[PDB]
Amino acid sequence: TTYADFIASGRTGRRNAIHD
Amino acid sequence: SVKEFLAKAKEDFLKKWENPAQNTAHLDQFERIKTLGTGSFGRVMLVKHMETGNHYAMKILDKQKVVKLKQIEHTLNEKRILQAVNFPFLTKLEFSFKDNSNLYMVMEYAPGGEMFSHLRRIGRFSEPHARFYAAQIVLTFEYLHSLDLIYRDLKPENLMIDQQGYIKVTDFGFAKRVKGRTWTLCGTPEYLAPEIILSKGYNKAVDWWALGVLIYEMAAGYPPFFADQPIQIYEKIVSGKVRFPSHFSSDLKDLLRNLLQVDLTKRFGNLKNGVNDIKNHKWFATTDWIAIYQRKVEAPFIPKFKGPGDTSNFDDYEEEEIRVSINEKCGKEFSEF
Ligand SMILES: NC[C@H](c1ccc(Cl)cc1)c1ccc(-c2cn[nH]c2)cc1
Repeated sequence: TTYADFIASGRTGRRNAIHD
Repeated sequence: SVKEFLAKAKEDFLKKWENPAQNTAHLDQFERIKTLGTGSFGRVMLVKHMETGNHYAMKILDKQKVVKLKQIEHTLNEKRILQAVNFPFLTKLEFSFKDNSNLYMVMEYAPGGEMFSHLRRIGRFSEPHARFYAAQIVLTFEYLHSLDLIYRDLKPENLMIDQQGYIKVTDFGFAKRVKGRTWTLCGTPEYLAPEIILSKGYNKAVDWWALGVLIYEMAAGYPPFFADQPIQIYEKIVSGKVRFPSHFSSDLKDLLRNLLQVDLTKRFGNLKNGVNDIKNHKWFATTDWIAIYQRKVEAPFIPKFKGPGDTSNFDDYEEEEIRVSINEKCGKEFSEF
């Protein structure tokens, strides 16, 4: 499921802003 | 009349924009209690103002680290904007000041914690719950955009819950006062408009795209474009495809199709009728906008209260010293702060 793929991903924690 | 409130708000803002408040307190006036979050060039602390006993959130920026990260102009934007603005769902800048080592911004403390924390734990929000928060963002952007401000970092990580269960938008590190286009590649990967990814000049429309992502993520429990690496996410965002969970209502799907629209001429919020396309959408039909502004409508969730300086809705971080060098760092760079 899409939920399970998200929860297994490395991007469920606080996400950093991008920059240079 | 929205128009009249906004005209008056712009008069209030410009006065403070053209003559920004400066050096309105000092470190020793505050008791430092706990770190509420920590990151690259700065952290945020719960502090107590000793002369009043009021609790505030104090953001501390290491001037040398801001320089290294090329965030000087963006940091001066943050403070100049925050001291000038005034809106119920923005965190009020009460004081600002600097010393040899650091920049300080003292804001109202929101004891309910980050939307991020609650969204992740609960898994997802019901559509009414999500709609309640979304309305407050819709009004905040209406306010900010009327002042020619672009916000540029909407996400659950940057939305605080107050004691009454209403939102405070915080983190104005990338906020900018621009009439026309701007080009900076900034924001958070999941939330970037196609424009930004494709190095186009862009405008406030990127904020309304970011609203679409937020609403989706609030209602689904995960964002519309995710992957393990940023590049994979950007490929999804530019593709022009989005799947909605079967539980998404017809109206929700339709709001999001119009918000997450790669075509600027069709993106809601960016059309001839402006923000009212959003405000008058069927999904918001139950929304009483004035009642939301007056914070008269009941929160679908009210945080656990345990005193004035309770930090239990925030995570724990290692406490690190606030050290003040005997030598002034980066004096010229931050002269106007
Ligand atoms: N991104 C919000 C920032 C923060 C949170 C967590 C981490 Cl790890 C780093 C930075 C933050 C900003 C403002 C406030 C706050 C709370 N009440 N008033 C302001 C808390 C956290």
